[PDB]
Amino acid sequence: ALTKAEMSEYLFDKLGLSKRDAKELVELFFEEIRRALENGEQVKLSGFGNFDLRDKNQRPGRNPKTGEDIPITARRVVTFRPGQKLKSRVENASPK
Amino acid sequence: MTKSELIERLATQQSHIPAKTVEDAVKEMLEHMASTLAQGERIEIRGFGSFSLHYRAPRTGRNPKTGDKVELEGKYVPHFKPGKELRDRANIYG
DNA sequence: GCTTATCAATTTGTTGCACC
DNA sequence: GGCCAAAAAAGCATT
DNA sequence: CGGTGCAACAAATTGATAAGCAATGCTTTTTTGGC
Repeated sequence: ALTKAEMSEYLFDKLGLSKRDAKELVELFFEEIRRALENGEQVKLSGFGNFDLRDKNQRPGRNPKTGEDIPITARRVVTFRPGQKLKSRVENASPK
Repeated sequence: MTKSELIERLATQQSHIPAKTVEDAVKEMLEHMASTLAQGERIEIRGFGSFSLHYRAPRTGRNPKTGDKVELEGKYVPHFKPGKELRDRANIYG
């Protein structure tokens, strides 16, 4: 799996950034996205996808193991809608 | 917030890192994520989420406008799963 | 229209990555 | 940075 | 740089309700490269 460490190393190798800055940058990129999202704003990254917020009303759920009917509480969740560009690049992938 | 807006916001707060560098980095980071998924490998950023690949079996779909059938090949689609920190920070409701 | 995802609670095996 | 025309990408219809 | 511990990760249960999508032309936004 790709990690922040791998991302930093990549920024270092490709852009010649100091390992300090590469590290901070990766961290910031993700943080900025979180900031927008927690702030109710949609994030649209052209060529990748959109991170949208959906408000879900309470609905019936259950403790899977037992069967005890428990409600899934109302909540605001973050979803990702991959764009056509990303989707095409991935359609013919083969899990490594 | 678009890609460019994300870049501007980062540059702004990181006065010590050159704006051009920030732009290049964001672009590079995204391309890296993209190619990773294109290679069939997953992405896992603790506190943000993970991107995995989901399989879709071949099927006889329809062109929704005309109704004609279309033979669809099996394939892979990206799937994002928000991590704990992101879920919690996003959820405004209890 | 039909397919796929969302989620409950809980246990168990794995890992990103902060912190030394 | 701004502005601009052109191209790429996405948004919409409905998806 | 590298060792380490642990919260955050993954997976697995069932079933009612929510969300997403096959094609593709036209419209709208966003990126791009030059000034």
